[PDB]
Amino acid sequence: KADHVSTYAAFVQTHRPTGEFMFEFDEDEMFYVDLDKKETVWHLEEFGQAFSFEAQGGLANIAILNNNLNTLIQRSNHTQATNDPPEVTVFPKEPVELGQPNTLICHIDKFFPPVLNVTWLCNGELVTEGVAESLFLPRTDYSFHKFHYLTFVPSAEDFYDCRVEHWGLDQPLLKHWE
Amino acid sequence: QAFWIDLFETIGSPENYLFQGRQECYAFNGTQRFLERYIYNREEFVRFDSDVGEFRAVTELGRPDEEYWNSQKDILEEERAVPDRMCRHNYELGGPMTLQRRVQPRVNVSPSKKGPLQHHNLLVCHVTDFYPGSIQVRWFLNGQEETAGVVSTNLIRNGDWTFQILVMLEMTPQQGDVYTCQVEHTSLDSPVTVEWKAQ
Ligand SMILES: *[C@@H]1O[C@H](CO)[C@@H](O)[C@H](O)[C@H]1NC(C)=O
Ligand SMILES: *[C@@H]1O[C@H](CO)[C@@H](O)[C@H](O)[C@H]1NC(C)=O
Repeated sequence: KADHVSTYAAFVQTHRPTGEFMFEFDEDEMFYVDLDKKETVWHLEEFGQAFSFEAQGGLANIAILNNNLNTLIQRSNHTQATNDPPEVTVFPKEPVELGQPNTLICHIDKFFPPVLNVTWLCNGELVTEGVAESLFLPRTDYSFHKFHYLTFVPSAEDFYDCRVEHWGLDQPLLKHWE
Repeated sequence: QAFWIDLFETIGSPENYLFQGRQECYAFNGTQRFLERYIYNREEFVRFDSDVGEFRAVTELGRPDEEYWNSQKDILEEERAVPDRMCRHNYELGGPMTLQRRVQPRVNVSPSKKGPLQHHNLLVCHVTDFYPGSIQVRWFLNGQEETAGVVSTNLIRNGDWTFQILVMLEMTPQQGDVYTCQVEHTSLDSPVTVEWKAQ
């Protein structure tokens, strides 16, 4: 029971991403520690402008968590969790108006492990530019979700696809859009 | 200007194992409740709760950790300190930046399908880009509120600190009917209305 929920959520796993550390306020990720660049990344411009964070806290918790994983792989007689396939949804950011630039959001949800491949597709071909994406967001149910974004200009002779790959998926899921 | 972090305690298809650590602060009526969650794969096995005061094996896999951690006076006092320490400081950091962050909604009223003014149709009220997510959307026909026939899709989180919702009413419109969408949000002093004429 709370007015607001402020939380640090960090994971460590065998496959890539091998580790992740972040801070979320009311289910929205505020900041994270890039473990490779060893730098704090803020979700919004105003965040990093008013606030500071020590990346050593991020990494140190990843070190503690790495140890904890080793101890539990042992304790659990090498227990590997069952692959939870994702639930994909594609929807625009703003109401669609032909010729008016918009953003296409791809919500990959309710999966485990956070090992995934996500490619945007326009008219059958891979789109690499005007592309953004979230971290492997840790759901309260110990499952994972992710957001993918594509800046697009709505046209009638166009179709969109969010192509997802997960271990609990027999064939790569294509989730189509107008 | 700087955020604080407590450090987790120490334990004691392709091959893959995961460990998850969670440091949650539950802010309610000037009070902070702290929860330190230790999860192997999807199973939370051991947890510290400021309301409990000590570590508790969530499942039998956390039994050794509950037993050991609770034996160390230092670990226990360190954890107990967290609500008034890290939980409070970080809450205090978020002033009107996160605690009082307000973004006004963009309301668009449009019919679902293009056709004549007699058949069955859905009147979509697309309320987009707002924060916080707490929002009220009411439907009005000729000044009288329509309670029944409202097909809403669960509040949508865009994952960019903005939210969206689509509230559509089932309608059989007659020529000269005025359909009104009424939005109540914390980022508005007065509610925003958008009208739709039959035509
Ligand atoms: C789990 O460990 C026990 C010994 O503690 C052993 O009897 C059991 O066979 C192990 N499980 C597997 C699948 O090897
Ligand atoms: C992700 O993509 C790489 C290259 O396409 C591949 O080696 C890997 O197995 C993929 N796995 C999944 C299921 O995401």
